[PDB]
Amino acid sequence: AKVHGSLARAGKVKSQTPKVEKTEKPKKPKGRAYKRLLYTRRFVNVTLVNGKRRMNPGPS
Amino acid sequence: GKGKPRGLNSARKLRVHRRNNRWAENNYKKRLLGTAFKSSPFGGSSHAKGIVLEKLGIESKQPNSAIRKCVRVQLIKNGKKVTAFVPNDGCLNFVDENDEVLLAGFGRKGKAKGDIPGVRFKVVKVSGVSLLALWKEKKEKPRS
Amino acid sequence: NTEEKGWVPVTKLGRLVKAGKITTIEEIFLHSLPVKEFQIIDTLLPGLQDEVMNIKPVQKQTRAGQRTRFKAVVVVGDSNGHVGLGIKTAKEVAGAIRAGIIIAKLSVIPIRRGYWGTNLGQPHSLATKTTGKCGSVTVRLIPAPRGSGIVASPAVKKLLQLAGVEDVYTQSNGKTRTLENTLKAAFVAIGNTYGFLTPNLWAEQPLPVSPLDIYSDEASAQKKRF
Amino acid sequence: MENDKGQLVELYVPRKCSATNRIIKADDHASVQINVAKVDEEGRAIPGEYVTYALSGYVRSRGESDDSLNRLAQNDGLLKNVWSYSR
Amino acid sequence: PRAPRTYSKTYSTPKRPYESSRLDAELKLAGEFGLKNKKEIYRISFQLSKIRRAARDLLTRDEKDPKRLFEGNALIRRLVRVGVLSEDKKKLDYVLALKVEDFLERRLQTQVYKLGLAKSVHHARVLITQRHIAVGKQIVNIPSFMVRLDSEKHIDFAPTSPFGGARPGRVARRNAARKAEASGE
RNA sequence: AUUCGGGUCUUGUAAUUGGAAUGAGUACAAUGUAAAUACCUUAACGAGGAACAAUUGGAGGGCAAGUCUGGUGCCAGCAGCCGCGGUAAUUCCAGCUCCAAUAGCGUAUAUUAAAGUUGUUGCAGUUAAAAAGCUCGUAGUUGAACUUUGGGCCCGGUUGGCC
RNA sequence: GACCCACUCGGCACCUUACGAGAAAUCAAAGUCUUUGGGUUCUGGGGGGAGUAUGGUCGCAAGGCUGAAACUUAAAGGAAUUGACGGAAGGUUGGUGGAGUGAUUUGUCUGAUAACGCCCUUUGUACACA
Repeated sequence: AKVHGSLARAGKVKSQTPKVEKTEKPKKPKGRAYKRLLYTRRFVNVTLVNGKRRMNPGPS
Repeated sequence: GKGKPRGLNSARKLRVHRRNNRWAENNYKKRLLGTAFKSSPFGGSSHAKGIVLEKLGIESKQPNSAIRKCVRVQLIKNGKKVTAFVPNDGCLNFVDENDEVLLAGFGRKGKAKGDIPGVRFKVVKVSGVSLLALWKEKKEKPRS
Repeated sequence: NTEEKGWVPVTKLGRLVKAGKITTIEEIFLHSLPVKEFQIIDTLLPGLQDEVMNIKPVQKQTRAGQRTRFKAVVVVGDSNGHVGLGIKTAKEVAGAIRAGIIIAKLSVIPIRRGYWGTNLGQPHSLATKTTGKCGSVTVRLIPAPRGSGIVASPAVKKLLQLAGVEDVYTQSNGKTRTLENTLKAAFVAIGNTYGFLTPNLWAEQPLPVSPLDIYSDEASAQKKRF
Repeated sequence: MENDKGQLVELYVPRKCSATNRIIKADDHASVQINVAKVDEEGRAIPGEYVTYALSGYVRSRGESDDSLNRLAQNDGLLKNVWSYSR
Repeated sequence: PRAPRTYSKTYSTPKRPYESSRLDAELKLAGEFGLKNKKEIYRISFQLSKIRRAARDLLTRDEKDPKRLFEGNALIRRLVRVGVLSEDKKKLDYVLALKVEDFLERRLQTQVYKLGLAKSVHHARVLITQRHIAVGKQIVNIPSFMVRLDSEKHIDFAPTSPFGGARPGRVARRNAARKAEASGE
């Protein structure tokens, strides 16, 4: 195939997109604590309607 | 009796037939003929380090219509003319004409990655820094 | 409101089930009496739960444009030792599923589960090496020792967990990706367990008398005006 | 068909065939059970009592079930001659 | 060069990594017993696996065989001294059955909770990994352990560190000295 | 269980808050050692948040987790495979939240398993690749049955239960 | 000598079943195979590249026989099914039940009865935005 091409657009999208920053938050407790936290949110109560459950619910 | 000889004292014909009929599969052929070492761009090694030649604008196949932005590279060891894709968004402006870059293969082992004709290698490092580190703003490229 | 339950015992088994003459399914299994109504095996043993398995669409080109339908493979079972596989196809999904469950309930089959080698309390594995076929897919079921688990594909594994087969090895041949064939093969295999003479079954029993003849005058197809 | 300590497990003991002794099974609908009533002097049927015969599905499919039934009932003793053992 | 110090890995990864049945069930164990990783579970299932295959290899040979007897009695007695298998089923066919739950029960992380005093299993783990508690005179600082039956009644707080005796600690030193007593000049 | 007494266990959510226990780390001493460094010890110190902060890959399907929010508009790119992008992207770029493994993960090339896709156990050869035009024929492979069973007499070890 | 009747061996094939086998179409053998061993010669391993190049060997020649790789691709095919098409031939839809491993078909049909309550049929198809 052809070698010539429009290389001027190399990194078009990476540049023009808006460069905002990360939000700081409360610290995620790591290791065994994280596992505990996972266990709690899963095996307590809250799930979606029907038999199936969504672990990451979208707000709607 | 199902084609092959089930004789007790006929091991010869069994082993010989198998040895004749092993020549079919990929791995057996690639190993015993010595095809990795004789032929092919790399010398049967994972990563081959190379210079460059020029930047390209590869016309991609249907249906995936785009331009891929690869590089023609001449290697150090054999010094064969090779084509090699450059990963991530942007990142062709990092590399220039003449520059020490360490290449890696795609994954598929020979032949095209996906939609890129002729190109069977990606990159890893440029000036010994990693493209992945540069794309993600971690490390800095040296001027020389 | 203006509702009523309405069992409607058509055929000769319905009346028997309603009256409560036959308590277990063992009699049915013995005499091979074909279960037409799905409500027979339901109230006969309430412990018979359920399960789904897989849903795939099946299409149909036509004059106007294109018809589409949904096939549902519904395997149902219970952890003692009875299972059913019910394949069904309909235009609605729920309608496909319900009908599939009905079909699965209709055609239930028991499993002759035994031991690996030693004799102990409670059977766990299959009695023999059984195999079932359907198209290219031949599924084989090999007996395994205690606490070995169900070493198989996720679908076949589920089918076996439903039955209450705790420990069993499996293999397969052909293009196993299709569950249409594979689960049918598994069903055929678990079915052929009872169609295999072990030495303990050579002890010839007297042939039990058919229960249909015992209660023919009492509960059967009566005339009845209104 | 038992466990170690007595207690007979293995639910449902299958029906053996009368003709070939192959196991007739749960799903198989081609199989048949013939019931023959017990006659005596003073004529008449005498209900309650039956000489039973379980014919298999295969035997019926193949189409030599008749011959088998002629054999089976004879050795019980309700056919003078009829079916010769020899051929 | 001298002879090598031999080595071999204790964990054994599963075949299929993303499966709905396994990931949900195994994480419950981790949440109950308070296991930090899945690696620990896999280790326990690897030891158990080895025991299982050994038992199977014992059972393929005939009864009243020299190999089957000796090895059986020692395997069974090992499983008894650790306390996984109780006295009722000392038959060799029962060790094939078994389960991972029993093994995790027998770990010293939870045996402190099963005794009591440590309130939560997580708290017990913390106590263990922070140099408190002891099997007898010998202090232990590792959650995973396998308590060897006789050791059960001797489990208590160590002589060093509080609860057992000795000094208070760091925080209490700061409260008693740097805060409480330091108010008066 | 005197049903109208107060709080042990709490299922989770809450920068609302009060103490408690430590290590990582700094180090008197001692030990350790050919002599040190470490380890093991342990005086004197050293947790409450940008503190002493854990990441690495993913979030269409395969494969576990998103039809959430803005930019881009077959362009840049992602994509092992199928395929996404022509201006509402559950696949791109970011951010929110979630999932995996977790002081460890990803990427290459080689290789083992799955591959009963080398097949002796254990493949296929009518039509999918494959039976050689057919016959002879040397090596090679394989090749009918038939050439002493039975009967006893004792001696006598091993299994399990009344003894 | 011929024919008829009954039996007989050796084939030429045929007609009906499906016991079994096969993914199917179909098969008295392609059966007696995961319940995977009667003996034994020959050939194949995704498709293109290529029955090409190179080498030998055979032949007066044409060609035969033996017979690759690099490179390239995510298919290629086989069977059957619904439509669609033909410059081929003739003149609507579920319920339950069968026929099938399904796609589906039968019903909803030759002009009775596996069914019970421009249009069509059969065949050909490498098309299936037809």
